[PDB]
Amino acid sequence: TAVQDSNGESWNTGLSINKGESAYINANVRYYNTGTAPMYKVTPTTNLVLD
Amino acid sequence: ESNTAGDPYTDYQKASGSIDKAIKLEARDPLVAAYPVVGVGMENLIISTNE
Ligand SMILES: [Ca+2]
Repeated sequence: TAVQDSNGESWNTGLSINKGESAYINANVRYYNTGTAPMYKVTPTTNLVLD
Repeated sequence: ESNTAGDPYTDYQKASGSIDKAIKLEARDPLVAAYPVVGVGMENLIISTNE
C-alpha cells in the first residue's frame, strides 16, 4: 500500500503580436500661415513617409 | 451650336477668354475642347503580412 501527496506550482508569461498592425503612429503637428489671407476650416492632407 | 467643341464653355466664353484662367490657351479656340486627361501611375507597393 502506498500514499503519495503531490504539490505543484507554475508560472507562465506569453507575448503575442500581429505583424500587419504591429504598432500605431501618433504625430504632433502644427499649422502655419505665411500668406495674406486667413483660412477658415483648415483641412490639411499629409504624407507620413518612412524610408 | 453654342458649344462647338462639346465642352461646358460656349464659343464666346472660350474665344473671349472669360473662363477659368488655369486652362491652357490652346483651349481658347472654339475648336479645341477644354478637356482634362488624367491618369494614375503606381510607384511602389508594400505588403503587410498579417500573421
Ligand atoms: Ca456658335
